[PDB]
Amino acid sequence: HHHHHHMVHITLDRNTANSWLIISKDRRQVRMGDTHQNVSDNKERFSNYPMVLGAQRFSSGKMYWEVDVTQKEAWDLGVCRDSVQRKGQFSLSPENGFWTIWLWQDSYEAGTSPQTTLHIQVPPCQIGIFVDYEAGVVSFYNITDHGSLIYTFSECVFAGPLRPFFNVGFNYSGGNAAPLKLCPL
Ligand SMILES: CN1CC[C@H](Oc2cccc(F)c2)C1=O
Repeated sequence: HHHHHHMVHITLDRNTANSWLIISKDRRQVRMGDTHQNVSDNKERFSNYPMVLGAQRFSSGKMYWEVDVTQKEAWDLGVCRDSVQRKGQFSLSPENGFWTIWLWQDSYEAGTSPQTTLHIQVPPCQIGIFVDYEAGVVSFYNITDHGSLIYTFSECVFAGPLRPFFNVGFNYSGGNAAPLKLCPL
């Protein structure tokens, strides 16, 4: 792909994070802590899952960024509406304001309702995410496999400002402690 020139510098918003996440000083890395991270509760925090939003809001234009997922067993990545539900249980779907893919139990799936099987021959270590607000497109690229397309959501109905969306995945297994990292431009 030739989307690299729409690169944007994403930083994580501490205030949206689940209370067990640890965000690095530079706001470019996030990982699951082994306990509550000693922060106050607020209405922005995701309560049920280890999720956090980027600080940036997008309402026009073309945007591209990359995330490092090396050695993780589980994660969700993409964009969401600024007004998505934060508390309680919910599915990642466009109807709920999410445009996402994920890894879970050795399979990759797109967050459609119901979910769509992805066909990945080379397990990605870094994922590229492209958003075209006007066109209604969210695309995912396999940076480890020369930028090969993973999945395109088209005819998206964003219906609001978008924020970068992250889930570090649960760590019940002891094999999913590694961070999500925003990769340099
Ligand atoms: C080993 N464990 C136990 C808790 C953590 O999972 C979570 C993460 C966020 C919210 C939540 F309610 C639970 C995990 O991966």
